[PDB]
Amino acid sequence: HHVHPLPDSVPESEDLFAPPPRMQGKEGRPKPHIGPNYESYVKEWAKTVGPNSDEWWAAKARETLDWYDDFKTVRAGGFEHGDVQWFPEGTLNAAYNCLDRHYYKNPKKTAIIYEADEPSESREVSYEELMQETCRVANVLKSYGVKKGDAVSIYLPMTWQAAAAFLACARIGAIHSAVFAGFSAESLRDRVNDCECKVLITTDEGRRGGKTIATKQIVDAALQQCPLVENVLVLRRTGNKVPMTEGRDKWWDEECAKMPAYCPCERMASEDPLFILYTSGKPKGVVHSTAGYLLGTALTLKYVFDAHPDDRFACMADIGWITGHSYIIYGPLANGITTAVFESTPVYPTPSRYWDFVDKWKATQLYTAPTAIRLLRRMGEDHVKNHDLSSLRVLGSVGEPINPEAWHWYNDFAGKNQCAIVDTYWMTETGSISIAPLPGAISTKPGSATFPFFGMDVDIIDPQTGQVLEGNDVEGVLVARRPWPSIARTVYRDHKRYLETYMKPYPGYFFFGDGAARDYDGYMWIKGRVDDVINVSGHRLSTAEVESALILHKGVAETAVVGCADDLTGQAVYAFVTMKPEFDLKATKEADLSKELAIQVRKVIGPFAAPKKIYLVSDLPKTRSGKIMRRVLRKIVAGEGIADPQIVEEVKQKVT
Amino acid sequence: HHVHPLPDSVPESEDLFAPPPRMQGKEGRPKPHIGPNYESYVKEWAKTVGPNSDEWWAAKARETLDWYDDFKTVRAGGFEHGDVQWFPEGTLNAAYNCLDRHYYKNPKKTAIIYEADEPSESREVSYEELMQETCRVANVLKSYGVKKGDAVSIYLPMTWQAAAAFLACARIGAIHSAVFAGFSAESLRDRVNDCECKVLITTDEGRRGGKTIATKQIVDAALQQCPLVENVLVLRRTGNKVPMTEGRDKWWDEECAKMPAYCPCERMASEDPLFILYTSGKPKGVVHSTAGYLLGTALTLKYVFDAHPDDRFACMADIGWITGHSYIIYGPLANGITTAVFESTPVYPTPSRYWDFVDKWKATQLYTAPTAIRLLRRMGEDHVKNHDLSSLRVLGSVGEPINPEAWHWYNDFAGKNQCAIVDTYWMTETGSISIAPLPGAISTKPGSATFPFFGMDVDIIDPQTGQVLEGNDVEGVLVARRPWPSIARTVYRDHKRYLETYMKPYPGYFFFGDGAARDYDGYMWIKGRVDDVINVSGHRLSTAEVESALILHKGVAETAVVGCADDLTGQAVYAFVTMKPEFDLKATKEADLSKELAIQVRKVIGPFAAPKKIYLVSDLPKTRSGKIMRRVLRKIVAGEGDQLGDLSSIADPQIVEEVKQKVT
Amino acid sequence: HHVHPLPDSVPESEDLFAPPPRMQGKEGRPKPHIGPNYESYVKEWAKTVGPNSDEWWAAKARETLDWYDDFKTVRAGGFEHGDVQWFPEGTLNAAYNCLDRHYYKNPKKTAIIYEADEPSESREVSYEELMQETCRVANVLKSYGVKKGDAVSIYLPMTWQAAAAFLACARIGAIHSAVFAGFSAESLRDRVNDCECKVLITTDEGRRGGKTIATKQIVDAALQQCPLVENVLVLRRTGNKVPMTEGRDKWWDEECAKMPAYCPCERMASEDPLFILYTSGKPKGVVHSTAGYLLGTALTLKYVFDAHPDDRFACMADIGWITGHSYIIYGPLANGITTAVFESTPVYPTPSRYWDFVDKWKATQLYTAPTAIRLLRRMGEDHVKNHDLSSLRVLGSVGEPINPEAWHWYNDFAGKNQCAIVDTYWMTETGSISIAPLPGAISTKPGSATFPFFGMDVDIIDPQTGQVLEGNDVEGVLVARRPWPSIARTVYRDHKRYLETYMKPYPGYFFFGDGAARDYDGYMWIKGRVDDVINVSGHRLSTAEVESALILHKGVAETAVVGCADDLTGQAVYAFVTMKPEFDLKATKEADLSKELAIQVRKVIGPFAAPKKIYLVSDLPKTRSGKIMRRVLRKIVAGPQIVEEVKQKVT
Ligand SMILES: Nc1ncnc2c1ncn2[C@@H]1O[C@H](COP(=O)(O)OC2CC2)[C@@H](O)[C@H]1O
Ligand SMILES: Nc1ncnc2c1ncn2[C@@H]1O[C@H](COP(=O)(O)OC2CC2)[C@@H](O)[C@H]1O
Repeated sequence: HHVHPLPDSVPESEDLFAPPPRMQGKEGRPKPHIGPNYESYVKEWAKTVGPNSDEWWAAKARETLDWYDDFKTVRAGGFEHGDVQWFPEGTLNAAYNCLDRHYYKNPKKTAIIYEADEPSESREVSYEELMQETCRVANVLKSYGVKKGDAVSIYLPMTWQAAAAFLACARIGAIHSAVFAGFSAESLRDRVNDCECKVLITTDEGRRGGKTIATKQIVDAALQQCPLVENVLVLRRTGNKVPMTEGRDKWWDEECAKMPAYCPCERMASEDPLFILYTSGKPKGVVHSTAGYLLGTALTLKYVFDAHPDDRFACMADIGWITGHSYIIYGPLANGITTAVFESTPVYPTPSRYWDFVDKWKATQLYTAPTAIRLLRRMGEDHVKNHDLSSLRVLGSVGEPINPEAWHWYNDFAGKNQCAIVDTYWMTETGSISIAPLPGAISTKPGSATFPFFGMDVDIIDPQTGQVLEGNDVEGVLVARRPWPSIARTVYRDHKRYLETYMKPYPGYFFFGDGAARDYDGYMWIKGRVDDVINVSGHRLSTAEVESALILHKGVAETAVVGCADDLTGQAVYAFVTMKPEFDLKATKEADLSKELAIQVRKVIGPFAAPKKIYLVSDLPKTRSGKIMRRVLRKIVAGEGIADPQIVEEVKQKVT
Repeated sequence: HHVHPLPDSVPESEDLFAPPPRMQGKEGRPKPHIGPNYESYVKEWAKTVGPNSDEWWAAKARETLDWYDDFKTVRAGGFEHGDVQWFPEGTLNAAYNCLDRHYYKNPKKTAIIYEADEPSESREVSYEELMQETCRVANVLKSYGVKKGDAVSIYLPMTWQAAAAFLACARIGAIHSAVFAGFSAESLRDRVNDCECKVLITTDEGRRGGKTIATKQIVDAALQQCPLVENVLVLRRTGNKVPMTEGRDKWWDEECAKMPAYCPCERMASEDPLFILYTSGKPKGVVHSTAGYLLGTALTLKYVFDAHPDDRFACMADIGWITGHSYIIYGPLANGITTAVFESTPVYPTPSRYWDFVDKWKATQLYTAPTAIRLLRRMGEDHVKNHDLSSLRVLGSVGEPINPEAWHWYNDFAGKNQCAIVDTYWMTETGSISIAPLPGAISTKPGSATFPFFGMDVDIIDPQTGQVLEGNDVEGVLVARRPWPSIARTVYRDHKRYLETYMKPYPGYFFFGDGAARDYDGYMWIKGRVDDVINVSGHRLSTAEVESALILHKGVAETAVVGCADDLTGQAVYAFVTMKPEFDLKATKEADLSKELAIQVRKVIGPFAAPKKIYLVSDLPKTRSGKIMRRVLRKIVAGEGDQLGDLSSIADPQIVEEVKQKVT
Repeated sequence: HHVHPLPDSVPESEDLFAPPPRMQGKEGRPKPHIGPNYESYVKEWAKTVGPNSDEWWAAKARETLDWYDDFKTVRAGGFEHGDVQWFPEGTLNAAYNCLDRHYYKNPKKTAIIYEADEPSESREVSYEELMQETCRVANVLKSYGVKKGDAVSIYLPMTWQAAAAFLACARIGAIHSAVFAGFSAESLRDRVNDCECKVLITTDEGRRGGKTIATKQIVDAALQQCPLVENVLVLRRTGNKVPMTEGRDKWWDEECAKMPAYCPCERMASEDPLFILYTSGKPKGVVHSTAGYLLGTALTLKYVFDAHPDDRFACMADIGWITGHSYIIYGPLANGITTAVFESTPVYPTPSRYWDFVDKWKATQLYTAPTAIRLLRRMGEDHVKNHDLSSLRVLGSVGEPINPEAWHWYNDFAGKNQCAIVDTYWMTETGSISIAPLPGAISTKPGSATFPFFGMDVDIIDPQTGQVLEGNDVEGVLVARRPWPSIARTVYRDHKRYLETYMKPYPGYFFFGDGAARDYDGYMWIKGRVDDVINVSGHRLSTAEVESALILHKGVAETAVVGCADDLTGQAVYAFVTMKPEFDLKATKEADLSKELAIQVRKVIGPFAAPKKIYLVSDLPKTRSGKIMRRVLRKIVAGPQIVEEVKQKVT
């Protein structure tokens, strides 16, 4: 076979992990909605794609959501000009489907488990409390003149009120634009100005990992260049002395005390914009409609994680990420279950924090990024070994390919080999999970996204010819043939960039921008960004298979390989390797470590995949979501031309 | 028994007035919807409360109102945090339920009987005319940029166009804030600024009691401190020269002439705010939603007054009062009947005006306040005795406890002992009538509100312990157990004050602020405000029983007793008595009359209730709705005159100076 | 008989044209919705009028349109106070019924045949393309802050994007106010200021008949006196170097490139205003609601022209005219057929342009004005004789009474005596066609509108007594007894003028302002405006019969007769006659020609109708819609370059 699984230390015959007993309906656990085998997944999946799927999507839309006005058409439009339409005639409100309809049925059921930065301050927020807080904020926004269609910037840390600020905007038909708390004043400025918002919601200070986020300090600097912002709502999170501008700035609690605890729901057309979300050139504000996005997040959350009514979904991401949008707030609350708002880091107070949380609340699912798993892997298994963690049934990975080493560490310790691992592939532009194994039906492989989700008709294209590589054992670029409900509708006031980025390069398709491969079993392998691909002497090297090989060597915590122009091979491979903090870098020779890694790569991939130069760095350039910034490293090693900015100075200094 | 009826001259066994013949389906009168006995009221009432009442309330809302979008949930929310919800998902429009759907069935039926200040200028306003006037005003407001959710101030006298200005706001989804015509410039300013309205509706002048109300003069003075008001629509009521500011002020007739006579109805969510109404500390803007309030006003009117399609309802109150909101405009027009807009006073041209009106239009119900009833008692029965008044079937009282003396004068002369008397207890914050006898089912008692209305689950609480006084013959503070559709939703931009006033003092309940008593027959007695109670040597005195005792003495027209701290008795009783203007002044010594009143109180209540000092004054401090301002007298008779409020919009503000001068 | 047909050279017994074979269901043509005789038209019409007609109107509204929310009441209000209501409770969107529901059914079906000024640049615009363009413009408007109820001025030539600009406004609930491209800056200014619009849509330049319309040049002059206009969207139609005002003016293509190709449809109540249209004293902004107007245009287009799904409707009018509003955009697109946007004149490149167009696209109906018919009649029959034109089934005339001479030229050459001729009478204030023959059921007469459309119960009133002239063979002023769905709802911010013009003069009726006559056959004859009537010695002379008489004399191309105060006859007749440019007036003495025309009128009408003085002019004062401006001539004999010529001759 030509397409090979990501390098792993386990033999392939022992590397097929079928759904465990917890995902089989045993141990008193809920039977999965999809099961018990791969055919059972395809039987349902094939109903959701092709030109005969309209009846299926219409039925699901009416089952999943509560509509004020029914729709007549199911789908319309296409990629060509960016006129995607789903359920155009229907009306609904997101805050109603995420709050009201569950409050009316069981008001005391916990909507949010608020895990505070300090574990002792954690508490449960019922649907009643969240609904009342949401309605108060909505009335405050109306009193500020916020109208349906106006943009509202949210600059909030991971306190539970962030969901109230999200859903308050959705309740009145406003368009919220959430920005990671802790972004620089310049980054926040650009996103406030691009959405042309007149109202901004923030805190006095944020608390993550025992560190203070000077939110109001940053907002003041940014708004010195944001003339359109007239009202700033400041949530009193810490109570520390922070500057306040009289007239413009008002306290969250004081404003909400003047407002009623109920607010009517604005009846939104399906294609009314629900939110703007800028991704970390110019800031790209991905715009999502209402009904399609909500339906997508609801069904993926229900099917990709096998959600059941009493479950407690624990997504540890930040709401500044689409993962937080879709699988902390909208997805979980749409289905009417409990969701987790994690305010701290995975290592505060100690690297046992994740597992202290899981056993404290009896979390039934855990959702996080590969970068977090690698962080916990390099801290020691003592922090996980002595935990129960039996409430869990599904563990999810999102943001990047998951190295088989991290995959196993996730599977072995967090799941105790009794949880299904769902490597969920998707994008901010996809709205909901696009490719992931259904935990109760699909047998997994370390690092494989497996098979596409409902409504996702994906294929592999030759990047040069542009034609479909039919069959298995093929490698190329991933594309989608048909629109899906939760697909992004535009880029805010830059629809030209929306079409040129995803619709022009391969006409007739959606262009994810990812290299993909379909091995001989039909499993989809998403091996990294197309821009990250390295072509050594006519050999397409993907960063996932190379980095997966490097982590197989003892002591390695994280790696990142980029491409640079080479005299002989056209393009050569350069590697950045982060060793575990408890490595004896003095005992193992630096040059010897490079040779050991080089031979390691040669053994599992091929002679061509060996790095030509290796760089030792304390950490890698990373976004706030956890993605490795390979483009940044690539330009640095080329001479032409976000979590910890100090890594940039270290990388360029080590370049010489 | 411990709980005793309000002082009356009739024994209790001869003081129970069963439903009269007119309310029995006889004398060619419509058979009541509820009857014939008390059991028939309980059988239906029990469907409206308890955990099985959604089935009843859902049916009534859908049968009573026309909805643009149906609702899914019946009720939700509660008192605790002030998130009351009724029919959340439904959409509707008030102006549609009060105008359009009746215009479509019989456009020529009289919607408003306009009783002008001068009787000769009275005329009938059909539903067609009222709808066209409303749609024109709505289009004028739309042309001013008024959007759904915007506030509009109404400063209009009791001319028939006032209903058009109300329903025009409701038609476009705006929130009208009506202020009594004649309020001082300072009082109007504060209410115009508090609702943050940008448009003001007013007249050039108002006409009541043959005197000119310089409305536009007052509006001009107030608007120098109301910067948010950009457009003022002036109704030409008298036509006298009044200042007009070009651009800001434009004439009603001219503006409406540029607009079509139909306007689309904004589809309002059930919980969208319908109106703000400031009640006479800081101005308290009581906010009401749409569907709950509309349903409440409609059902109370249909059941408390036994409304039938052809009836002609005559509420003489002013639209600046919640009684006018609910039982002049919204209540009556929703039910599709005729309602009265009375522009004059009860004594202009003469104290026979009320009864001339009833016999001219053949009014079938009359609704007014005790202050007006006592006033007519004090003018002479020659002005009422020689009237027919046989069209009437139900007489209503609202605003304060009804004195057994006034109740009888109401029953004897206005009704000729052939009308059922409905003592309707409620508040601006309740939206619709809370406690009242159903005329065709309940036998009344002088001064008793009798039994609570549908959807009202009320109880008696000990004000200290906070526990329910179960059973009969109990006395305490009135509370409600469950929300009711028409309950106020908030105080405009002061939801904290809303919760602290009605929801915090007795958590889990609504606190009316009224002392109440449930006698041994189950009848409820609302004996006055809790703030007005006087505790003489640990004995709780309610202002109703004391003033009812005083009114039992011949010659008494009106009284008002307040409390003052006493060294020995803790609190002592002080009385303010307004005797008829033609009493034996100078002939009967002031000191001689004071002793007679004190002994009368000692004879019917007890020695502790005897006033220690009595003050004779020409009138009492009163609001424009007719409530006696006992807080003013209490603070004045306690040396707190410097700490009084904005007593400028009082019915007669000069009476305040008389009380403080009469300090000794 | 007292009521006589308009002067024609054909005998009356040879002047009744029954539905031709193409309109009878033969030759592979669709069965007409109404047929085959007059009784079939009356049988259906009686359901649409009277106090039991709600059942019919409810069914049509629900079958014809797609509603977001259903209605309960059918009709309400009346003429008295101007509170007409139709389907008050229902919601819908015009852009949805004209674009979305057809895009969802067949996106590639051609919505607009765009006939460019140069024939070689013509192309088909599919429903998909038109919908995408509309949604982009709608999103551009929303980004400008345009809200439901805001007015938007449209100053666009006859390029296909004009429909996109119309429907974009309708999509978001805005009220579009279209103004003829080429109107002076003063006329544009007055109409822009009266609607208080915040946004204006125009082109850099327009092209009609090979000439440049400096649209943006005119806009600049007008906006120097239009304070409320903040944003101007300029469509690059020609691309010529034109001034642009930074900030205020932005390009259509550039703005639309920033927007998605879909936009949600605003859910409009039936009586929400759809558009303002000023008619060419002070400018009169006629306002139309949504559901009534849309339903009216749909049914008249379906029945007056016997529209069928695959038909290709060719209305050559301009969208600045109500004919363009109702029977270029709304009518056809609502019914989901193909419509024509004709950008040129009927004589560019040659007077065969109309007929070259018909055979190129195989148009199934043609709709135009008498002013266009008369122009081509005087250009030579060689340009029409040698064309196929067999795709046509119905030819329509609109704007003014159709002279029997032009009527025959229409039927003889353009129709080849195989098309039904529909003389459609209505006004901007009626919304849709009021009186017209149903082509598959009614036998026509040259110059007669025949019978009123469904829902139109019209009558004749004696202009003096004010009483109804019941029966046939009656002549007077035309009025309507009951409101009809598409009736105009008001005049923008002048409901007083609206009531005084149409509702006050004859209370209880709608006053069209036209002299009318109902002959012994029940046929209705619209003989001209009441203001144009001439009372010679107590004889009511209508301009149609007098001008029809003048056109019966050979060499006459167009005429216009006005009234004059006379000492003896009370009112005297003055005639303005336009002879063909290739007439040798130098050979024929002026006085000789006048006597021949004067006697001609004496022969066909009577001695009293003879003009007292006849004036020879190259052309007549005309609007852009084609109506003859008789008021101009009337005051001229008392105390666009044609005005200078007319005043000099009478001296
Ligand atoms: N399961 C996965 N396997 C391999 N690669 C993955 C996977 N999930 C994400 N990615 C990478 O992250 C981008 C998305 O990031 P984004 O923040 O836009 O959306 C985030 C996902 C919510 C993908 O385009 C790709 O490059
Ligand atoms: N039948 C009654 N018996 C005894 N007291 C009554 C009665 N009606 C009103 N009140 C007093 O008036 C306040 C409300 O006045 P408001 O103007 O807000 O509402 C007015 C009533 C529409 C009550 O709280 C109470 O103190």
